[PDB]
Amino acid sequence: GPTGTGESKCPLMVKVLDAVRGSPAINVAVHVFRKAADDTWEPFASGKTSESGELHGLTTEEEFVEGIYKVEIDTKSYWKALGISPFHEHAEVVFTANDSGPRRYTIATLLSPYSYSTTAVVTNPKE
Amino acid sequence: GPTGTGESKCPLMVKVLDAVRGSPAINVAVHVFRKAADDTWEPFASGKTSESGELHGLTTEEEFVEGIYKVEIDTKSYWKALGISPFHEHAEVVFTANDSGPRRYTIATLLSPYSYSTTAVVTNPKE
Amino acid sequence: GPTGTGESKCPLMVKVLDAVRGSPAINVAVHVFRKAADDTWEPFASGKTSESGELHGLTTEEEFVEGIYKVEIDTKSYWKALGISPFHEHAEVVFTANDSGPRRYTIATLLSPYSYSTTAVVTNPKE
Amino acid sequence: GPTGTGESKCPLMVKVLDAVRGSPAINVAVHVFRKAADDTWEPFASGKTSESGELHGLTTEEEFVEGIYKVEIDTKSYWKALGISPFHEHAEVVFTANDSGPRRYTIATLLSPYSYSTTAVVTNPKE
Repeated sequence: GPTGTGESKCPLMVKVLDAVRGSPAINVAVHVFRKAADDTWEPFASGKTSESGELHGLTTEEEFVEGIYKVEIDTKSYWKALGISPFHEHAEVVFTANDSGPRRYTIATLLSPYSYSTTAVVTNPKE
Repeated sequence: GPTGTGESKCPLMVKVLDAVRGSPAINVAVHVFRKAADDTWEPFASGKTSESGELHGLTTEEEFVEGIYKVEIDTKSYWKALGISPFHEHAEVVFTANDSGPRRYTIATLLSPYSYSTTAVVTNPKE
Repeated sequence: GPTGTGESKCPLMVKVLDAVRGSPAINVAVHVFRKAADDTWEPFASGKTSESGELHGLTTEEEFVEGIYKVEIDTKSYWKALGISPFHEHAEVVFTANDSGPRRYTIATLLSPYSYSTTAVVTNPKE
Repeated sequence: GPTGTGESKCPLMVKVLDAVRGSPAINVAVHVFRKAADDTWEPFASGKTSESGELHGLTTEEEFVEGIYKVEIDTKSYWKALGISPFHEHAEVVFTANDSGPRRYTIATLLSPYSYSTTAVVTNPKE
């Protein structure tokens, strides 16, 4: 499996599932951005989901400081490849990372052509 | 104001949506059961969703006494008629109704071939 | 039949539900943007959900031309007012509208503190 | 972590998530049934979700033959423990296992007090 700008202890993991085929959503492009000082989105990390529909190694604990992050999932390209016309241009998830709460962030997203559900699982101690 | 096997203030409404087509789920069979004194499921009401994906008139305030109800949605027939072999046999929703007085219940379900989401909206009579 | 910054045949409706309370999400701020010629997001319409968790009258058929729209839902304010610190900053829905003629769009979103599901219902004008 | 009536190659895995707390749903009771010849549900396996919100070792490949299965999740007890009043009595998932399709079944369910989403991921070659 590929990675990102941080194959180490994994503070941020992305998982994408397909609700039409009941499978991992493979080779979906994912871009991560950090909100900058000027209220702009700064490229942060990116990759393509693996065979298991996951993306790890996006970052390291050292680099993943408190701030606002955006995860963008290119859902439109995914459906087009399957020959299904989708509604959304992409799926976006925007959240604050706080040092206070748990330390590992899993963003899981379930895709259908006209709908998506996204959830966050935030946990401590490795897993 | 009650009636008795029709539709009061419309105490029980079912709404079904299709996440693949981005439309109401039309002509979906719905069966409702009530838990009997003997712990068995007794037939309570049935119908099919309309062109708007809604099912009203299942019951009346008078007939819809306190109890445990099961709303069964025939999702399998729905997908097969579209040419898709789905994962689930049906979607079932089981809940206690009216145990603190009469309420109006909306059961909304979003359908995908390998996934479904169901939510309830409960309100306190009067308009 | 069109108008121009009001509500046609009601081409754009937003509905927000609360999965924690089993009720409409009331007084939720919604902002809509349209992608400008210069690739920037231009303010298009705004409002707050009603007691039924709906927002109508954002636009008219005449004003709602072909384009890429972004519906931003202020979920964070909603949860904080309930005493809950949620995960997301907001929920955003991005879609191309009317690129094959005028359509009516319903954007329905179900909210949980760490999760949300969004679906679109698209219909072909006339009643 | 506990198991069931089959800690071996894992043909059926259950995962439960909490949408209010953004965590694994721990110590949730799960009962699995197989539809018998008389149209009755036969106890098949059971357990409690682990710290990661998962249940493995429910069965073995030898025992998991084609047929209709029901997974019942005691969601009501889970919310009561948290001091939250829930809508549903439990969450039920009913599906056919077919030797034809993929061989590993993951049933993932996301819980809120008034809503749940369930999806199936069906895959081949181990993971």
